[PDB]
Amino acid sequence: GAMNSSNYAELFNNDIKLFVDDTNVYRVTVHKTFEGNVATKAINGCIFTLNPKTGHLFLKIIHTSVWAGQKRLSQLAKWKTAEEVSALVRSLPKEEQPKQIIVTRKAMLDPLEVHMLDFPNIAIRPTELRLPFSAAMSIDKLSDVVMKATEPQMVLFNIYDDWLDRISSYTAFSRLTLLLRALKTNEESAKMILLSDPTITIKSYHLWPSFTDEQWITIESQMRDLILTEYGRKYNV
Amino acid sequence: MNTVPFTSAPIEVTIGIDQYSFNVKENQPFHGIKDIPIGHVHVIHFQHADNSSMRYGYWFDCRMGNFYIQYDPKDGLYKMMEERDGAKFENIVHNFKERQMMVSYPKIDEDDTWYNLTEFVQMDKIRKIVRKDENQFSYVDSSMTTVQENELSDPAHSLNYTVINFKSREAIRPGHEMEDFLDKSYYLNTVMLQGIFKNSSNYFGELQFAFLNAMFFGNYGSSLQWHAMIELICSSATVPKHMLDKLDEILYYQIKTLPEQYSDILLNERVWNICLYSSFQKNSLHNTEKIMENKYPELL
Ligand SMILES: Cc1ccccc1CC(N)=O
Repeated sequence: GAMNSSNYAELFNNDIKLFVDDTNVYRVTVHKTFEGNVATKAINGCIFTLNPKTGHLFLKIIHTSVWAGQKRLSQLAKWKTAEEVSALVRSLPKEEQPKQIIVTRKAMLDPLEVHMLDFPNIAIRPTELRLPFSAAMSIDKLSDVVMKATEPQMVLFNIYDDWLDRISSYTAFSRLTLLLRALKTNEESAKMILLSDPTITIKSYHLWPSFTDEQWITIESQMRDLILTEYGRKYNV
Repeated sequence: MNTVPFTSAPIEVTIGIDQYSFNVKENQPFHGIKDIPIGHVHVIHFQHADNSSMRYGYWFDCRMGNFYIQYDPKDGLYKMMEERDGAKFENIVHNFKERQMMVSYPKIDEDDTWYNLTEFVQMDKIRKIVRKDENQFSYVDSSMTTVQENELSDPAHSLNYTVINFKSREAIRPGHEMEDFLDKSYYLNTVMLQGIFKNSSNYFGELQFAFLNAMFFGNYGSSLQWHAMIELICSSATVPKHMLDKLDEILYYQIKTLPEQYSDILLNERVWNICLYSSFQKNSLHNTEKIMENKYPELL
């Protein structure tokens, strides 16, 4: 069934599962042509495939060459996503394949179902959550590796850094979704908060700053405040 | 012209014969139906006055034998039977006709409706969908489930329609996932037409038989099958031109004959809107699109 606030804790049990977000697969800038018409120019994208229990992020970079000479690219992007997710699963050892794949947008269901026909015991699920995974390209290292790619490329990151050494998966996913919700609603403010302090650094192989537990509490509070303010503004409440 | 005599009519029942229907009273002197056109299959069907549930009936072809109806008070239904003795049969019928105790198959000469609804329906194909090889005729009722439905309980009583499933390995070539899902022509033309049905006539025969079972018996699995076979053609970019023209004629007469008050349950909104307005063949069903618009504009 669909994943929602009621069955949220299921993300952190010991059944392997992956979220797949396709919101950054097909990315364009819209511009005017010499004649004054509008055209698109694609830029590199990525599939965001995340194990929420472990923090594994299989970031499949989608190079602009995959669109060359193709029509209906927004439609093709969904099928390319499903092709790449199926290929990831096939590459994985049997004991490392997911039992569920949760897609963040319902339009991924049929393409993934069709590409996963060879895996009838892998459940393809939608979700009622409004997850902020689109903001993944606001994470500097992730954006940088996508834009620099010259060919199709899979890059492997822990999106939780080593937080799991001190906190649970549930808490790590909550912190991740808060940071991403913040970056999505006001990227500039969010980034100011994370890097304001020159003494707090990001390890060479990590994505986020090396906050102590107490600094994380302050950071998380600052991020919550950012999000509620923007919300008032959005609705005049 | 052939005859289906009745032994008697012990219980009050509405009897249908093809698209016609007659009310018969309990123990009314009624001994059958005469003047049935030769050359087509036919269906004779029943709805008891006391149980508007379970419509049931028999598909038959009078070229294949002499058939009659007799009520069974133990099983509680009108049963079709075959009479092997040609002379015994002629004699029974002749007597009943002489006593003018038979209704006449009420065919208007101008009317091609039944031909148009059964053009490709062949008794031998019905008998493979409805498996009961001791009889030459086939029983169908409202409740019988299809094989495909059974996959998702009694095999002997199933409708063995050809299983169509758009998200299946049979439908989707490895490496052509998107292509085959968005353009079902290889499923239609290679898998179904060339492989399973052998020709478009057998495909149309099963489509027409599914519609008629849905219409006469409210058989839900039959309706599912009818719509699936329509959607497979409409979702195919490449269809022989003779098939498209014939499909338009087939569906026109099905939509024409459908009871106006059943269009709610018998017509699937998504399939018809996708077929008439989004699919590859949105522009290939002019007659069907025109009768749907002027009769069921609500559904669309
Ligand atoms: C992607 C990744 C991240 C952290 C640890 C291990 C991996 C490799 C894998 N999951 O196959």
